[PDB]
Amino acid sequence: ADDIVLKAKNGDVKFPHKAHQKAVPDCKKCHEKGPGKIEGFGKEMAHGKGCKGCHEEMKKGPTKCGECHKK
Ligand code: HEC
Ligand code: HEC
Ligand code: HEC
Repeated sequence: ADDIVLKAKNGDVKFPHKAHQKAVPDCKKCHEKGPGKIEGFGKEMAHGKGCKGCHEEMKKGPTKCGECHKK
């Protein structure tokens, strides 16, 4: 519903999808062409190239934990 809560054992993550729906070439960057559950999105993938990794390269976004993780 615009905001996708990623229940975490170490603080939840408030990620605005409807918001992230843009700022991307033409979507299909994360999904890889196809909606639905993104494979077995693991905790490693998050910090990988499917959450942070992006920003790390996108040069846009927060990389801090408190930025992603919040109580
Ligand atoms: C920045 C990466 C990214 C982009 C770009 C993106 N999404 Fe998502 N999308 C996600 C993530 C992360 C989830 C949550 C997957 C999970 O939690 O299992 C998700 C979940 C979804 C879901 C599952 C239910 C829901 O409503 O969230 C749908 C449907 C979806 N995306 C559609 C799209 C479509 C269609 C596009 C563009 C054509 C798009 N998304 C663009 C990251 C992205
Ligand atoms: C395709 C690369 C990409 C991926 C993957 C991606 N994002 Fe972003 N992120 C961006 C872009 C682009 C912006 C810039 C948004 C702006 O300009 O306001 C951004 C900005 C943000 C911001 C700052 C704006 C805000 O809403 O507070 C947060 C927080 C954020 N991302 C969290 C996440 C989280 C959490 C995930 C993983 C579920 C994620 N992002 C996955 C591209 C990505
Ligand atoms: C760009 C957003 C983002 C940033 C920055 C980030 N994380 Fe994460 N982290 C996530 C997401 C998303 C998950 C998975 C949550 C889910 O989907 O259940 C996660 C999961 C985790 C998990 C495992 C989840 C569990 O099962 O408890 C740990 C540990 C973790 N993060 C530690 C950190 C630490 C430490 C930092 C800072 C040094 C950090 N994270 C910063 C997005 C981020």
